[PDB]
Amino acid sequence: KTVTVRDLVVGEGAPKIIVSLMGKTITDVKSEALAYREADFDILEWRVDHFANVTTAESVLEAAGAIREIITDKPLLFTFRSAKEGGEQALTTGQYIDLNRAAVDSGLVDMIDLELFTGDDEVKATVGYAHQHNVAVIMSNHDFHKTPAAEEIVQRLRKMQELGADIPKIAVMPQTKADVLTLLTATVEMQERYADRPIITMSMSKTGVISRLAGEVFGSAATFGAVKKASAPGQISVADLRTVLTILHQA
Amino acid sequence: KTVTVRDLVVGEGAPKIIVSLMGKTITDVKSEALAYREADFDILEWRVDHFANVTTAESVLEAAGAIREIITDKPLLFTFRSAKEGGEQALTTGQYIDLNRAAVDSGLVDMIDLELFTGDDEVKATVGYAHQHNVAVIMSNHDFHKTPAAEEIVQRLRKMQELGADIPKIAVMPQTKADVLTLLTATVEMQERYADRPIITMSMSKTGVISRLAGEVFGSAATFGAVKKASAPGQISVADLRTVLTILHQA
Ligand SMILES: O=C(O)C1=C[C@@H](O)[C@@H](O)[C@H](O)C1
Ligand SMILES: O=C(O)C1=C[C@@H](O)[C@@H](O)[C@H](O)C1
Ligand SMILES: [Zn+2]
Ligand SMILES: [Zn+2]
Ligand SMILES: [Zn+2]
Repeated sequence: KTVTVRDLVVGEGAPKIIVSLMGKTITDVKSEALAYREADFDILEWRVDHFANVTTAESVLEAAGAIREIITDKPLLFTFRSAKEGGEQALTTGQYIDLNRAAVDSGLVDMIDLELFTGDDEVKATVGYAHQHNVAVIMSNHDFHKTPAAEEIVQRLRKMQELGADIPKIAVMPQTKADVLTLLTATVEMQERYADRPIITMSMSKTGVISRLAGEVFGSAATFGAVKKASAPGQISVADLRTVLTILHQA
Repeated sequence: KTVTVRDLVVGEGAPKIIVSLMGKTITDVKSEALAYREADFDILEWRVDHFANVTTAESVLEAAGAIREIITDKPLLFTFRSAKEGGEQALTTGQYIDLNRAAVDSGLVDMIDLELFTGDDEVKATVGYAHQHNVAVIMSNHDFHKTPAAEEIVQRLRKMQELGADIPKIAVMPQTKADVLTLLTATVEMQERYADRPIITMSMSKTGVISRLAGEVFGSAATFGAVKKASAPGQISVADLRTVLTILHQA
């Protein structure tokens, strides 16, 4: 029901805060890490798609090591967000899978992100590989154009569980206020019908910001905040995020 | 359309904060007003149903005057909540109308609360009477045990507009998380399709707390908070409420 990554217990208490580190070079990654020591979050997501030398394994490994040397007490989530799903760069399926396998091999990351629509066989294999190294998997899906029907959102989260995700995650784009409620409904329905582990959901953009602030009642276990710049539309500053989460938790 | 009550413009910007004052005697009322004086809220609601011998109009008017002497810069809302709607006591329809008209006549109150289910003839005439004296009307309905279907919530809010309410208000109790989303759905449908004035909606208890915070995005113009140290589930202190409402407004 819960997922423990280094003493952090996800799926219990107030929603956990994830922030994304985005750096093009190892120098930028180190500088950003140093700046992120001055923020209050629970999980550090390294957005590897922002890293220019992603196709050079040694460079990626060096950067992950550098982050770990600076940010020593926060779980590290390795995420290459594909351009197909709103990220900064496209890779072939093989390159993407091999990149995540290399992250797992490094022993420097606590979690990897795998995109649900990468391919079932590849996802299953990579989940197994991660698990044999005690690395957790956040499985992800995005719709940057619309909000699918609640039932479709629920079935995608359910499939993520079937594929072995430790934490299913979905982000959708509202076109109307009603779409924000559709995302919250899907979160509630997934919780009561299928979830046997934590899930993360969000409705993007300013229109959907309430979904990033109210996950405790509806069933989203974590939420993203912005340190200096948002890594997806709709994130608010991390200190304000903790403030709201705490107020709601004690309400 | 907005509703202006002494400089306060309801229906524009972040939702407004209403606090409720309860006292049995003029001494209780003075003590509470002194305690509330420095708190950060927008409208002071006096819950007259908690006051003793309300059928003695003169004692009620003396208490209203006492409040106005202490709280000089906040709009004052006069609310007799009937027992049938979760209040402390009952009055005949005639006594209730006379009490509210006496409040209008005093010049001490900026708004009165009229319950939708009081009866159409009496309500509409008293709305006219209040308007004749430049007193705004919040028309209210409450269900402390359950949440009506979204369609019924919308119907009630539409009827309040039809009867001439300046601000339709509904508060309902969720039994499930889905009930909270039902209340938000009704708020969105009402505000986007039928509303031509500010509306106030709320889902009670801790489960419904989102409804006190998301007024700007779903269409509720005000929320209720606590001044008092000790509060109830779902009720947020006014300082914390202002903090969250501002964070959402500035997101
Ligand atoms: O909606 C969000 O806040 C995000 C979703 C994921 O794609 C993350 O990888 C991204 O960095 C932030
Ligand atoms: O739940 C609350 O905090 C309240 C809501 C409104 O009905 C107010 O009229 C009532 O006095 C208190
Ligand atoms: Zn190995
Ligand atoms: Zn007159
Ligand atoms: Zn009942």
